[PDB]
Amino acid sequence: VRSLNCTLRDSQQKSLVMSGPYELKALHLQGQDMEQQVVFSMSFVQGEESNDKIPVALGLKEKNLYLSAVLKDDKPTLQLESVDPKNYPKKKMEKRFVFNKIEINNKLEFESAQFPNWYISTSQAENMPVFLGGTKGGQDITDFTMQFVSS
Repeated sequence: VRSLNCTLRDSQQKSLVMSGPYELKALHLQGQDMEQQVVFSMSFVQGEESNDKIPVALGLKEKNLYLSAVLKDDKPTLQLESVDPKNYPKKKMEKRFVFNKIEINNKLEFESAQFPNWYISTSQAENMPVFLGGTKGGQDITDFTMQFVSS
């Protein structure tokens, strides 16, 4: 399946890092300290495609860990999910693992295919978790830049 290596940064130049085994945190990084930032493998999976909307999966580079969208207390929730490392990645990923990547003026948004109008969001503050957020509108950050890495 076609994959790209990549880092994400939020519109405020917060970089993404592993908090626990299973959380991402967003934080202002610079210097050699930038080593500490998470590389994704972004996969081009089967789904609903327009010029503006591309379905992707987001895995970590050489881990069998994928971002999925899951119901946790009657709320859409973002987790890191362990997968069978022999079976993944796929062209037909399961719907929880699928994001619609939206280009909206040199910025990206990641909408969950599974919960419409839920987006990968970060906090305004340091050192808080990446979450699934349902409100675009000037409080949590929903847009990102993407950098390619020479993988």
